[PDB]
Amino acid sequence: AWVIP
Amino acid sequence: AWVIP
Amino acid sequence: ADSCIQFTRHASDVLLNLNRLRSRDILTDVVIVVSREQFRAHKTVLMACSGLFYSIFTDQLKCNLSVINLDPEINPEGFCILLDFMYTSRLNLREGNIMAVMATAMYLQMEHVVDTCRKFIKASE
Amino acid sequence: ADSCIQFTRHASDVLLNLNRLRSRDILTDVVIVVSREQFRAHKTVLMACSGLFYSIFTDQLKCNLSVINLDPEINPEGFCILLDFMYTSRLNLREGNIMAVMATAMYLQMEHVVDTCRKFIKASE
Ligand SMILES: CNC(=O)[C@H](C)Nc1cc(=O)[nH]c2ccc(Nc3ccnc(Cl)c3C#N)cc12
Ligand SMILES: CNC(=O)[C@H](C)Nc1cc(=O)[nH]c2ccc(Nc3ccnc(Cl)c3C#N)cc12
Ligand SMILES: [Cl-]
Ligand SMILES: [Cl-]
Ligand SMILES: [Cl-]
Ligand SMILES: [Cl-]
Repeated sequence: AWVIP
Repeated sequence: AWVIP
Repeated sequence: ADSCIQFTRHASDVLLNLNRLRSRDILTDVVIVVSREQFRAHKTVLMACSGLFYSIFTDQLKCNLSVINLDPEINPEGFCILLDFMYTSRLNLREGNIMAVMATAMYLQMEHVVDTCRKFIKASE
Repeated sequence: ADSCIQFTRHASDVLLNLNRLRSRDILTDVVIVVSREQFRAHKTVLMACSGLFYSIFTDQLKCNLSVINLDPEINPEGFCILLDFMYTSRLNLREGNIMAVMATAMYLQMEHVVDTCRKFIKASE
């Protein structure tokens, strides 16, 4: 996997 | 985009 | 063949187009009912994202249904957030919705969403 | 909301599952006929990848067809290579197939494939 897009 | 996977 | 070239953005561009078809109600083939709320979707996208929908739409009788009613304990906003995640890869996880999102993802069998919910809850303990 | 988190692999994992459904002939809803050859597929994936199929399946009469016949000048192997690319992001481009792949991608309106074909041809001049 999860990221800040 | 295009790459060698 | 092992001599293939790969277009990096292809999968994300396909998903963007599937979401545009959903927004315009193009070739949607099922309505998911969650208490008083209805959500139109494509069975293939639901199956590709959820263990529950994969089981439902591979069943020889349920594959032909145009309406699927979820358990009344399922929160419609939690389902809406997960349906948006299925079609965009983006999960709108907030303090006010995380419990409903996690319960809905456990029911829908969406392991990666359950895992990130568990991590965010654990960080606030 | 702008507070979303994103699962990087989601779009590629959805595409992998759509290809697995195609391999098992699950919920395929159209047959594409290319001369003597038939290819089963999902209309939504075809529309999401091709300008030609997007136009066809948004037409109020053609959206309901279960068989679409392509122009007899279209090469079946070229179509097969492009259908595999739609469902995997991988293009099996070879010296022996590039002309047929490029002609098929121009017909199907698949700009990124046409662009890489033009570049590979230009490099061999
Ligand atoms: C351990 N439990 C499981 O494997 C359960 C039964 N399934 C899922 C679980 C899950 O968390 N996510 C899925 C996402 C997509 C899918 N969908 C698929 C999985 C495999 N092959 C196919 Cl063809 C699909 C589709 N469509 C399933 C799950
Ligand atoms: C300049 N020519 C165009 O825009 C032509 C008409 N279209 C395409 C052309 C193309 O090369 N690739 C496409 C891939 C997907 C799609 N599919 C879509 C494009 C936009 N919105 C939607 Cl909802 C879809 C789908 N499904 C179209 C093309
Ligand atoms: Cl029904
Ligand atoms: Cl997930
Ligand atoms: Cl027909
Ligand atoms: Cl393309």
